[PDB]
Amino acid sequence: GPYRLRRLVGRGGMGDVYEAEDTVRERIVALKLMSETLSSDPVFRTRMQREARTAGRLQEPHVVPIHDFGEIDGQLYVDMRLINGVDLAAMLRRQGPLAPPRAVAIVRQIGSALDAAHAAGATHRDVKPENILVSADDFAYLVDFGIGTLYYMAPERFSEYRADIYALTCVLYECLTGSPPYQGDQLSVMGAHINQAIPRPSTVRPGIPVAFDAVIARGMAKNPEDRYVTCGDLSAAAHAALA
Ligand SMILES: [Br-]
Ligand code: NA
Repeated sequence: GPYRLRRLVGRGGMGDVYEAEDTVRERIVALKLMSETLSSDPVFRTRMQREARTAGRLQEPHVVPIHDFGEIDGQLYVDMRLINGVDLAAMLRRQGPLAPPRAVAIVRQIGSALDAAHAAGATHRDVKPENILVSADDFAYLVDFGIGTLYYMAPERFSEYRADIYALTCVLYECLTGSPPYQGDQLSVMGAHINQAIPRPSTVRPGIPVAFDAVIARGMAKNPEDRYVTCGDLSAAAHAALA
């Protein structure tokens, strides 16, 4: 509409994100388009405008600001602040494991975003490193797109809770060691989460403090009620695990 599409980057759940120039507002923004009018159906319509409304209610600074949303030309849009940086997924591939304080710094900011989300009643079922965008000075945003996998999934999700705390702890693990806690294929991984002994990160890389195994053990403890209640408490413990 008032916008003019540009480079296809980002691949959200229901929509596909483009970079876009807001010609009225005279700035470059990220714009998600729920493409091809899949939500002619009111069930998609109301849902993706319900959580769009909760998204722009958020005030936490590690969540992308929402500029605007509504309809133009039948198409439902969400206009948001454009951010630069790389995936945690991209970092890890290209940089190996992170120095623990860096890992912690990143986990702290995303857990913060997650807590805020939960608090406004838009709980994320999980986190992928591919949903973590690291900017200038290790500033990280939680984004809802790419450019879900079993590597980061709590067991309670497979049958009949806040599962994001579990996910974040897998993500923390990966930042430390270099790889997700459970390897193998979808079957063996799914099983590993239900059953395999939680890994002890210090037993992999040299420079990882002991206190962390406890954090990971708690953070991806088997019974949901044994884990941290917030990502904040995760963060706190993680932080405290630097000697
Ligand atoms: Br990088
Ligand atoms: Na949470």
